[PDB]
Amino acid sequence: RAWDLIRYRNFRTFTGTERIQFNCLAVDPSGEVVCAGSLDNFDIHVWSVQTGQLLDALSGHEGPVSCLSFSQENSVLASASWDKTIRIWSIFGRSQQVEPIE
Amino acid sequence: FDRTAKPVPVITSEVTESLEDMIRRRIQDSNFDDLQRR
Amino acid sequence: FEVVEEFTPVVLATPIPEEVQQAQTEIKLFNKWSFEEVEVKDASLVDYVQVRQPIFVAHTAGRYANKRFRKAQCPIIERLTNSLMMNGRNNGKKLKAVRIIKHTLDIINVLTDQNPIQVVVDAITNTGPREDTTRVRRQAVDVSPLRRVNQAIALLTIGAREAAFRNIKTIAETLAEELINAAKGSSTSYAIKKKDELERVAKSNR
Amino acid sequence: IPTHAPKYEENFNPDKKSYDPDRTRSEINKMKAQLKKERKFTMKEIRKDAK
Amino acid sequence: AVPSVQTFGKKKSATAVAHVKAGKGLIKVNGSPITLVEPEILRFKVYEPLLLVGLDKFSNIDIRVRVTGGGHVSQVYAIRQAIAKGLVAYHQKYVDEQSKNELKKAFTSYDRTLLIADSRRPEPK
Amino acid sequence: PVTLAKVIKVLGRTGSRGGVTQVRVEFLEDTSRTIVRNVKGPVRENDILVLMESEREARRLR
Amino acid sequence: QVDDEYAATSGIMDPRIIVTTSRDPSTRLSQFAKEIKLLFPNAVRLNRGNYVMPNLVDACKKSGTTDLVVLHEHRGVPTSLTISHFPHGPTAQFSLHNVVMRHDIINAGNQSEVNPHLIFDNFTTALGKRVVCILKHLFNAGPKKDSERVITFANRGDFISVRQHVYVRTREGVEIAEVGPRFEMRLFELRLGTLENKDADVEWQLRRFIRTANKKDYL
Amino acid sequence: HDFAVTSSTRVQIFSSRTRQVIKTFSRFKDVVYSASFRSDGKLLCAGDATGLVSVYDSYNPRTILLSINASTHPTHVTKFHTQDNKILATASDDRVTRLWDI
Amino acid sequence: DALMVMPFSYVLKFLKFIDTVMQNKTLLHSHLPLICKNLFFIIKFNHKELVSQKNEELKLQIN
Amino acid sequence: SLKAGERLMEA
Amino acid sequence: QKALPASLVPQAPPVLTSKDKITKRMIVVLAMASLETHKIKYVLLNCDDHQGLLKKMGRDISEARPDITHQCLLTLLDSPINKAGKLQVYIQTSRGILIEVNPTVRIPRTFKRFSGLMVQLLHKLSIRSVNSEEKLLKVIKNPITDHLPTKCRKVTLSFDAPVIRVQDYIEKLDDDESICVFVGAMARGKDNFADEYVDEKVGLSNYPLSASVACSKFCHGAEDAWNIL
RNA sequence: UGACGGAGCUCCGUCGUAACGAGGAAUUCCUAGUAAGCGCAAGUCAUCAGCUUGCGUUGAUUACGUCCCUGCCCUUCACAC
Repeated sequence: RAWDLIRYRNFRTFTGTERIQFNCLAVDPSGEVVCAGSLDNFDIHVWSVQTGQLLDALSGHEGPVSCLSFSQENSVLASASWDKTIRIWSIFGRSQQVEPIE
Repeated sequence: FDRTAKPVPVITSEVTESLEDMIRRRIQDSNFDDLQRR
Repeated sequence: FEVVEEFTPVVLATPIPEEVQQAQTEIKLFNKWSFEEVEVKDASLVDYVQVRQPIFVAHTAGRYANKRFRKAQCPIIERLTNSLMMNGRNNGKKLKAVRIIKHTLDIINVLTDQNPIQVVVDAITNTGPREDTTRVRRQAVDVSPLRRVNQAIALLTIGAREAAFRNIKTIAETLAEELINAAKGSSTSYAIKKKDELERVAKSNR
Repeated sequence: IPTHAPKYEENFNPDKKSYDPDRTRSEINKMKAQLKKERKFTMKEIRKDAK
Repeated sequence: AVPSVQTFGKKKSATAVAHVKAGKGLIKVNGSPITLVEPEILRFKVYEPLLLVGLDKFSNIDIRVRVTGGGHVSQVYAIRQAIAKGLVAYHQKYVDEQSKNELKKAFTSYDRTLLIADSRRPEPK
Repeated sequence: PVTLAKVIKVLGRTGSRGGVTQVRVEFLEDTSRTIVRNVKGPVRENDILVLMESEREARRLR
Repeated sequence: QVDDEYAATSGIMDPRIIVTTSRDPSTRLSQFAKEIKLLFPNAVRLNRGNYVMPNLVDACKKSGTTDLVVLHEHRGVPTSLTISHFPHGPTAQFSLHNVVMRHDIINAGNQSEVNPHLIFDNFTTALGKRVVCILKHLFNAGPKKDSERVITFANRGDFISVRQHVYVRTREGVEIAEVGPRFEMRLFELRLGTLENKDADVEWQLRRFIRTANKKDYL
Repeated sequence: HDFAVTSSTRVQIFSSRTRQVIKTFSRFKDVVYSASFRSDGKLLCAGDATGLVSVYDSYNPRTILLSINASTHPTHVTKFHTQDNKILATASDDRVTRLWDI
Repeated sequence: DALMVMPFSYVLKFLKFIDTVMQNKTLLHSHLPLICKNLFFIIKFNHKELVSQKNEELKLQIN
Repeated sequence: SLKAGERLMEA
Repeated sequence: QKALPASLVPQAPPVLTSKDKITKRMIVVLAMASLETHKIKYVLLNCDDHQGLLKKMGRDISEARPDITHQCLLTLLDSPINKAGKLQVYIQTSRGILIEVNPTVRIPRTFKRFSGLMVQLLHKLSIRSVNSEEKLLKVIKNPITDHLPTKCRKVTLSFDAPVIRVQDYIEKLDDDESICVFVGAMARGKDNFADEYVDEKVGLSNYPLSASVACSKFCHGAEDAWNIL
């Protein structure tokens, strides 16, 4: 759920297709991409704040994503799981690349 | 002497003619066995 | 003033050759060349001619194709070894490449008393084409530093190889000659000739 | 510089066979080729007929 | 009971089992001295851990390494992973932790593969 | 004499010829003077490039 | 109704397909591997160099891939095709006959990559309905009504003929043009599991050595 | 201090203690005219009736480091410069004593 | 993106252009928001070069 | 054809 | 009192081939050679002998003269510079086929016999000697750049270009270098065939020059410049 | 960037540098344990031995940007814009 403090309204709500519980969240520095994680899905959901559609479900973790964060400068995404690994996602750009680290 | 399995078919001209006729019939009726969003 | 971290002599039940202890004092390529005095003379090749991390042997099994610019962090000697092996018959044979390179540094040190690693660095820096051409006719265009180092290694390896393809001179000696000449800047090195021709052609299409 | 002359066949036909020094060597080569063509021709025919 | 620890190092199919106990500094690979491991050109690679921490630490332990599977390169990688992991585990169990800390620091500062298995798991694109 | 210029911005949307990147560089000698150039190899920011000529201004190379 | 394996995603998510070949494929097999992806809109070709099947399936499963396709050959002649549906099957094994590739056509030109129209003809038995279910879901849904590109799966005595045409609706009928490739597929093994699982239970298998195998029909 | 003797078309290096041949250089096609070492003793230079001067690594007969065709006349004397390692002196029947550099 | 491609030399012509627009106050109020956005980014993008110059005529234009 | 910016430079 | 060479016996100069790149050389490039074969038996298409056949092919018979290519090789091959082992010739067919001409070859002086070689060479891709010891004509891989010397100077024969003296030109060039001359075997056409790869174009005489005349004129200067005699 | 023999890819020792000598024009494919080299198994109701499928070992260069060319496809619930 997305909130504007100026008018204190829930200006948008994002929901997964599969009715997934979400535990961790991160917002792009540009404030255009909102990305959340779950303990039940093993994948990472992404939405557009402007339209609210689900852009893509980022996959590759064999365990639940525990927590999430974007770069304030580089705009890259860092994800972690109980899969004993860290994956760096370059979602922005023409090509998508993932860098896993154990 | 007998033969054991099916003989492999030969794609002859009349078979090609018969097949494409069915294709032309299906499209003329727009009868397509297609997958659609539910 | 003095600090003592070792209050007993060290004798290991398994014998160790003493040069290994001398290596423990300092990490040296093949336990025979020091990286401390090696510097890239040209500023541009810095941050892409990586020599600050010392290594005993060129082999590392690093992950150097994963990202775009990872190849920069590779030791340059390992890059030369990887470029040396080529042409199908030598494909898959990195150990032969390491042996050939070790012979090449031996030859270089013999011919010139200067540290061979600095000779390698000088050759690579000298042979880096600073400007090139692109097809439109041709138009002159600048050259990125990684393209410089990659293309430099390519010319050095290719020239040394082709020079010894059907000649008595072996791969190690033709390498040592080509790197020595490139470090000198003499036109004798094939790579320097190609660099000069490329930059001149771009000058014509400037 | 040393001087040498080219070797070539006047009236050359690439589709035509290369000329052979030994006639018996050529003649058997002809008929080995003929046998193979006839054999492969027969084998496809018997298969299709049997099919 | 003699203080001892057991560790494993894996590279491709090559697997090395390193047993590290209190001792007088005997390092053996497959029942032979570490100086006799082959290929010769890559020997320093298996010497690689031994050199960083200094031979003094090893004067007080014996180590036995058994290698099976894979090729020569993979076997050497297994040996070096196993020796590093065995040293760290032995100093963990039987020595102060400042030890385990600087050993881990030096090994990871040089090359992390001494401690962490390097698996080129397929990645789709 | 050949000058050195550190890239500060890789220009986008420039439609240069394939394999060619239009870029903005700043001369090391003068941190004020900037020039736009065309580069052949892959490039990131914070690199430095050796310029034979310092006067030519980049043009979109078709 | 659509089967349990596909019912979860039938009409909800588009399929993700990977096409591969046997180890050390010949050029023609790779060329055929190049055609098959172009048949399926969401297919991606992957080189099978030194890949191990449990690694292959596991890596593809991590990718979220929906289906995996592997091709075999004999002296540059495609011979078999297998389709395995993730995450737990089924896996179908097909045998290729009378294969004619588009590279055998001179000046053929480039194809269209629009979401195709699909034709399944003469599939009657429950097994026939099954085979349609696997084959149907490889493609994307909701093809545009005027989409010009059509694929047909025609059953003729268990010998499924596949043709792929581009049509133009004329004022007095419809005209179609073949684009290729041509080949004949016959299912001969269907198992409840991924292709890695040689131990998967068999839903059905083709008995060639039954006496009536000369004449018995299945699809 | 192993000592080198030039005999016929070969050069034999004898160990001081063993007083026996420890190295043999027989690559020379014609008669060999010199076996002088460098100051460091690492390299050995020699002359031939063909006039070519070949530089070998001392105690490594297999490897040839440098070969120079000083003249088509016989080369009888080949001596390293004692002060400077890099420069090698070559004297021939050509009556010109060329000073080479490695 | 179009304006970032502009070399600094064309910025000075741009500043001179904006100055000339100022006298035509009819054009000024017609497209005031656009003049603000384009002028002011330009100062942002190449601020370092702009401040560097000592040119008196540029100093009066900016004022 | 000429693009944004390039057209401006002419203008 | 500089001493004599020990061996004063005449020694044949080496045959210079593509594998050797260091040696100073003159390379004459006969660009746009009109050499094509067609079954009637394959015959080298000619401007005069096959007019109707070329019209069926759709190619103009003006640019269907292998005689010019034949004559240039004769004067080039017969030049003393070739006898001194300092010249190698490459031929670029208009279709895009590159031919390496071994300096040792002796092409037939009659054109009809020369045409018999070209169909043999174009189809068999190689020509062997009478004693079967060396390949004289061998088709090679484009581009022409790789086969040429590592350090070389490039020029074309352009009527529009300024007139230069070939002797003064070769003299002012360096020694380790080599000179490559692109000669257009065409009867007529634009001089842009080699423009991609050459650095400059030069004129040899103010009057128009035939390909056979121009290449002969250019090489004579090298002999005077290099003292080939 | 050879052949022969021995020893454990490495080391040691010996030698020695009719047709064809690494393959034209064109055209195809290819991005990491990938290209390529090497060997060892099995023949799994279709196919395969003129071979097919597996298994391990060694293991790179260059790109991972660009829509400039060439094709295909899509568009015409706040804040800020």
